[PDB]
Amino acid sequence: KGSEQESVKEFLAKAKEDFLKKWETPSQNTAQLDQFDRIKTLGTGSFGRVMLVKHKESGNHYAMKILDKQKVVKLKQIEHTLNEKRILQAVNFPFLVKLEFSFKDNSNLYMVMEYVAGGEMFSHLRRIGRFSEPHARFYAAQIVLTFEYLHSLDLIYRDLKPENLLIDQQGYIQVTDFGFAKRVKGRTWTLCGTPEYLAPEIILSKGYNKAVDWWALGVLIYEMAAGYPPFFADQPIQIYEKIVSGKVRFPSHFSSDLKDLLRNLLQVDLTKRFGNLKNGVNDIKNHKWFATTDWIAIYQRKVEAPFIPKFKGPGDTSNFDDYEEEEIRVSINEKCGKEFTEF
Amino acid sequence: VINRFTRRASVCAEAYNPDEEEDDAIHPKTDDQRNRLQEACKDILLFKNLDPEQMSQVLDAMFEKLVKEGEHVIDQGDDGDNFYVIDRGTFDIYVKCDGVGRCVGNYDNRGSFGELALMYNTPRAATITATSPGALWGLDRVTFRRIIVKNNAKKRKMY
Ligand SMILES: Nc1ncnc2c1ncn2[C@@H]1O[C@H](COP(=O)(O)OP(=O)(O)NP(=O)(O)O)[C@@H](O)[C@H]1O
Ligand SMILES: [Mn+2]
Repeated sequence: KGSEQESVKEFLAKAKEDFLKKWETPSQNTAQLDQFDRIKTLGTGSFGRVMLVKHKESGNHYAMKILDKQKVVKLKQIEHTLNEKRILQAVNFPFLVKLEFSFKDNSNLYMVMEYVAGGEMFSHLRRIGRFSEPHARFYAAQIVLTFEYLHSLDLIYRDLKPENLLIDQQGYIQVTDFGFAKRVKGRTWTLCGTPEYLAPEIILSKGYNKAVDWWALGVLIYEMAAGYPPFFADQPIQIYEKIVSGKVRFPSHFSSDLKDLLRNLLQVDLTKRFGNLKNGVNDIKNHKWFATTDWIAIYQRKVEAPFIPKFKGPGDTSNFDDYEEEEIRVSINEKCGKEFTEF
Repeated sequence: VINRFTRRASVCAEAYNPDEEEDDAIHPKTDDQRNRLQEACKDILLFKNLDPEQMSQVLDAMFEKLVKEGEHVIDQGDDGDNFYVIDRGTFDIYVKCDGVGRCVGNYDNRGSFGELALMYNTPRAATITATSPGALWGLDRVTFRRIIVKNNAKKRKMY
């Protein structure tokens, strides 16, 4: 079995031709603010927040990420911002969250994503303590296939962590937050991500590639299976010291194959890290730990999730913590409009 | 085992990719004071991994910051993009926060802060008012990143 169960060469050929196409030709102002009821703030970011919303005329719920152009501009992370929109609206994958439309006004940038009432894997992982290798592996096979997808288009997600992983109505992952998603020809530099997930090549300004997403994979699988992240401490600097040192310990319950597959994923020498060798992602699909995985089924979502969140009906905002609702008003004066003309 | 949990935010530095020109062609060594940095840095992360080449070019990148007294080098809340180092003088530490705003430390002709702004921008963790007159050493994040990045792009990799 392994990487020979599913034949994916022709698929990634069309997928690439379909992505180059949508990327070069987006869509602008496909909606309006005054068309959505700001139900509740699902999550707060750095430049804004994602609020649950309901279209007045459709009565439909969506997740709305809001971004303060000025702040974006203020912080100079204006490029990723545009990339997040354009790249997201350009991809299609079973485990990739979908965008419905977008638009802008005098103060903000609006991205309207489908709503995933399931919540962040983080909410459940933290509540359930830690998952069984089976359960953890189930989510992993999904990232491995999305990373394969995304990377073949020459894209780097750059931000894997439980927090950005939505569990939908069937128990499947919906990757959200394309804030660091960038297209890469050979390598990139921007130091970015989430502390406990940053690879050693990013922390030290060493130029990196699609191999930092694979490193994040080894961390994710770890935190899912162990309960806590492999590298943790009070000071993030205390975290970066450890990531760099690279030394890690494994829960005594961690099976022997999980320990083998993480030693190759959390490999400091990127010319030795799994997913970045000659056979690429296949080494991962043929690792002993992924011995019981049915890739074709996994892809078609034809496998019963080991866990499905409690789901009531339309608008259920319980799987999500609560957040300080802080009203948002547009403006009579446009700010930094020429610096977002693409949106 | 372990602990310390709670939803984690995303860190992000400014966008950057060299490939441009590389013009250019160094502050006053102060020599005696020089040893102070090369010693107060042998503990810093982004410094410990550096090459002597990168180290050298890095010491000079740091400018000289002056402050009399009742002065505030770093206000708790500020974005800040500079890494500082006490050279002379005395400074107190007001962790002004939690609800109130007490005091919590004393820096004196030793001790450095802001190591976390050399990587990306982030909220200053505490106000550091000067009990000086004293002289500090600062280093811009940008000034720093360019030094390291420009140097690492030259390195040949295995594709
Ligand atoms: N499609 C979605 N459906 C439901 N909830 C969502 C969706 N997209 C985002 N969220 C939630 O909103 C939170 C914040 O969105 P996010 O895009 O991650 O903010 P951010 O600006 O990227 N901040 P950060 O994640 O730290 O970089 C997420 O962690 C989810 O809980
Ligand atoms: Mn983000």
